[PDB]
Amino acid sequence: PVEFPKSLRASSHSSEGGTTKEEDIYGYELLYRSAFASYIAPTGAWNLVWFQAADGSIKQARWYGEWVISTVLAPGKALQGTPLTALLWGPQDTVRLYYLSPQFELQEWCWDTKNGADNKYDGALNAAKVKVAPYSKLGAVSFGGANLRVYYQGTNNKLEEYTFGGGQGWKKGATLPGDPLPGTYISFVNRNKWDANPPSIRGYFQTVTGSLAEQVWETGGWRIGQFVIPAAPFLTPISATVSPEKDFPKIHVYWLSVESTIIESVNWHGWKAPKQIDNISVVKADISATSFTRDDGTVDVRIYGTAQLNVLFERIFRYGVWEEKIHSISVGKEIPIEVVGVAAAL
Amino acid sequence: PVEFPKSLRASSHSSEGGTTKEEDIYGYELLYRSAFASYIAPTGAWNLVWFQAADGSIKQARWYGEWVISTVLAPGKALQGTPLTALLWGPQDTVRLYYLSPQFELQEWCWDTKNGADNKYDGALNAAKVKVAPYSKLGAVSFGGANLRVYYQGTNNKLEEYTFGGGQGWKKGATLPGDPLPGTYISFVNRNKWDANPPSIRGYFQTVTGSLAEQVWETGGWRIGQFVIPAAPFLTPISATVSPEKDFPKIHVYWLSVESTIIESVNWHGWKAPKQIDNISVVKADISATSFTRDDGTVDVRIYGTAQLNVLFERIFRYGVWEEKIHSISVGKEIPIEVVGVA
Ligand SMILES: O[C@H]1[C@H](O)[C@@H](O)OC[C@H]1O
Ligand SMILES: O[C@H]1[C@H](O)[C@H](O)OC[C@H]1O
Ligand SMILES: O[C@H]1[C@H](O)[C@H](O)OC[C@H]1O
Repeated sequence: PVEFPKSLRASSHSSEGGTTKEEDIYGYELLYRSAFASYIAPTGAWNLVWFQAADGSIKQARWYGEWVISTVLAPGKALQGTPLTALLWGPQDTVRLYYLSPQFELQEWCWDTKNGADNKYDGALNAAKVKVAPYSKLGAVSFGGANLRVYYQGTNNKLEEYTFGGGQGWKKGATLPGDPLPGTYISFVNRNKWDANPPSIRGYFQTVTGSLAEQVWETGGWRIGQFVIPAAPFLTPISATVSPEKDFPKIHVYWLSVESTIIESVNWHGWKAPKQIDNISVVKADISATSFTRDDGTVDVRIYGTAQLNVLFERIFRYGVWEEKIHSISVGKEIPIEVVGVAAAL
Repeated sequence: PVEFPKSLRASSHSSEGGTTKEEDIYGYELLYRSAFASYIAPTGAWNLVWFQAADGSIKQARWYGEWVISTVLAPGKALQGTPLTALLWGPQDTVRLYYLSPQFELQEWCWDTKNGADNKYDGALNAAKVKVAPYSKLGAVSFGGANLRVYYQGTNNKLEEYTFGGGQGWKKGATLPGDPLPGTYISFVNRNKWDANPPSIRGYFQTVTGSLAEQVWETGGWRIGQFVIPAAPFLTPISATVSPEKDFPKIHVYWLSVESTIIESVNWHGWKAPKQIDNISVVKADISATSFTRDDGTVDVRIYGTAQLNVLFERIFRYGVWEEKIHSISVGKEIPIEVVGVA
């Protein structure tokens, strides 16, 4: 079997007090510790998840009653281990996926479906040849329709913005405040509606001290926000999502504990205390959260990431509860492996 | 600060019972979880270590009285996250480094220093365009001088051999027995001397059950060996090294425990029980062991890998003990970060 820390739970079917003996799945055509991007439709009708396959291609899992896997970028387009982040607007017919080339330049994949179209193409951002720090992660927001903002880490480790819109093409934007950890995970959200202008932008990242910190844009410019987590694991995955709950933006910020369990902080008429959403240890690797508002004003959340041993998980927050069933989305060939909980080195 | 599990030690200056509060180093120009290859001179006179920088270039740390960093492969030559494995013979004037291209093909870097030359070049293995499983690791041995064997994981997840020597050029070699875990770390050694022929080859890998297993080549072909670890962490790093002690090959096999501490098993007139060499948790990432036989007859070992938070460590086994203060080799810019143990 494979050994796993006895005090940790590897899966939903682990013993209550940790892992004893169980079977878990190795999906070996998913890149180990793949990046993830995701977007659930604002109606909740369908879901998009993007990830990197073992061969380096970028693939898409689409849910509409069932999951369907497709390939959107061939091997060689993306850095092996590329970060990923996605945009969706129109309200829900125009999709963008940002990634890095093998030369560490910003790249953009476009999917346009307005008026019944089905057009996938390389975006204009590719031509700007924007070199980023090789360990940079990526975030992005959209507002006022097709005003786009891409967030990345520059070679001097500051967070940086690239902008699109108003007939200007892609242009360098702001340098953001703060002292980001080199290689920090980053996640940016827009609290205002997709067609509204100005936006209300929040970004979450890890600082050089290990704390989690918040970027804020409102009219008047960028500043460091009030969200402060004084200590977090080194290079902890971070993902945030926002959707209005009872007409007020509800931010969910997720990161990993030292046990690699998922911690959630909610902003909704103030920040609430961080809370572990379940006690199952995921693989310490990129996660991706997305959310939408139901007709009744309540907010659903989905989180995607890597579960033991290497499977694409889906966690579901629906009608006010985290569902106990944690789904897995098969993306290729798999082998089952016995896992045993072990308390010491030998 | 950054949080670290309280029951684990992040460094040799951690508290005895785990991490409480300490300062550790982030070398951010080292690729996080870089692969490592290494070779110490058979005389012990100097050391070579290869690793991947954050920008994807392959760099070399050479110890000759002091550590000196250089670049051997420009950015763009190697897969981001490439495995690495090295050969040294002549006894010590001919170096080969194997890696993967961004298209998952076997590649070879060559460094020839015979007669005071300084020739660095791409090797002929590149022309074979050997496509491997994208998560393949790499091993290699040399014997009889320039007879070379490169080991990798084929697209069907079997371990495979490519061969060089006898004026034949690079040719496909054996398909090895066993059922390897997709993406397993692998490490191959030659128990016989670099100029001897035939070789006595051993390889170490992880199976689809999670066990660790051993490949054996003697005259007659490949067989699965007696080295069996029934359970190990998923995709545990593995590295082995061999050098003679009292005129008998002493194999050291290293892998990581469930606490990411380094476990050692020695073969020297039989296998000895696995032993934790120290109780400091490294980053669960590639390690590289190398060894030489000192002129006094004892066997020195060096292990390289990633220590908290992201530094290139050197662990030293010398005169029969592991030195307790574990130092790092700087490869670029660094930042110190406070680490706190959390339960
Ligand atoms: O595990 C053993 C092996 O079975 C034998 O053949 O040679 C010495 C060790 O490598
Ligand atoms: O980069 C552009 C892209 O070419 C697309 O046409 O729409 C707006 C931006 O995403
Ligand atoms: O691949 C060859 C290389 O081109 C050089 O001729 O030395 C022997 C082998 O490493």
